[PDB]
Amino acid sequence: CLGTIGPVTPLDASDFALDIRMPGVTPKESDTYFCMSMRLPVDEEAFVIDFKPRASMDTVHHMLLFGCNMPSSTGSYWFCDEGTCTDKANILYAWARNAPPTRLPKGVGFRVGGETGSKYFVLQVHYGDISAFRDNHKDCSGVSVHLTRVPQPLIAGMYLMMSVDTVIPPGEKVVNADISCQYKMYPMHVFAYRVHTHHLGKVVSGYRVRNGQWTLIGRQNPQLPQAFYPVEHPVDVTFGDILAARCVFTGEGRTEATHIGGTSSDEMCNLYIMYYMEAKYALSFMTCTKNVAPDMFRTIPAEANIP
Ligand SMILES: [Cu+2]
Ligand SMILES: [Cu+2]
Ligand code: NA
Ligand code: NA
Ligand code: NA
Ligand code: NA
Ligand code: NI
Repeated sequence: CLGTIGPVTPLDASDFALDIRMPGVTPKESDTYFCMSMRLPVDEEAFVIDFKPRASMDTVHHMLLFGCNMPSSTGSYWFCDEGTCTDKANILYAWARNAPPTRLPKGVGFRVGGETGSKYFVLQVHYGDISAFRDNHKDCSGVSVHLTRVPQPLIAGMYLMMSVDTVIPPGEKVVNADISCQYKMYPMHVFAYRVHTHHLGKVVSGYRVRNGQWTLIGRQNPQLPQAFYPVEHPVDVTFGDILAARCVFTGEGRTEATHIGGTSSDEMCNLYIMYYMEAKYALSFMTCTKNVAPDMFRTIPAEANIP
């Protein structure tokens, strides 16, 4: 816990570290999601060029940091059952125990603040085993974020791919959630990926399709720590390519149909593609919910079907 010196640490003339911590929380039941927000100190446009995790190695499972203009609650801390942000939450950072977080390359920063950038950070901390709190303890875990107002030559962004209409029948052995959009912006370069799914998902796979050629971006089992994993060969996606993604679900162990939604008993098929772009061509966020080329999913690498 910080104390009398507050959450802002000045680094030089135009740099500062902003500590985003929990306000000394104490959970009640096993598996709890706490969320809290931080207005940015600056109104001027700024660049998040670094994150440092400040979490206890014996109690925290995962951490998530978002940028949005309308956080879910105004309270000091809240339960993320009430969601994270009313508007679209732009994910900036993830932390996992078993997955050592990769760093942002130098000259690459998330554009925040200003006219159009995010006005708030929302921190989400998952406390798995509460039995690690023999007493009240009072926990102030969170993220330290490096801000600079020096324009970065490369701007980081997120290309989010998600399913909306996926319906998983009870006991059905395999249900695919296919997603596809054509890319219509300037080149992006993918360097990290994150997959998200609930308890029913078996595998999530992301590709770039160019002239009918499937180029792997990320392939992960979603039941493993859902951190940001680095891409092996850095992939460029350019005007004309089709981004395709498939989550493989199963309906086994369910009495009723499962669809896409917020609750634990609902499902999700998310692939977060963290890219970078030349600052002057850059846009911070892109989204695909469509499946514009379903016929294309015929020539999908078989590897995207087996676990
Ligand atoms: Cu977790
Ligand atoms: Cu979810
Ligand atoms: Na730093
Ligand atoms: Na939630
Ligand atoms: Na919208
Ligand atoms: Na189940
Ligand atoms: Ni390139």
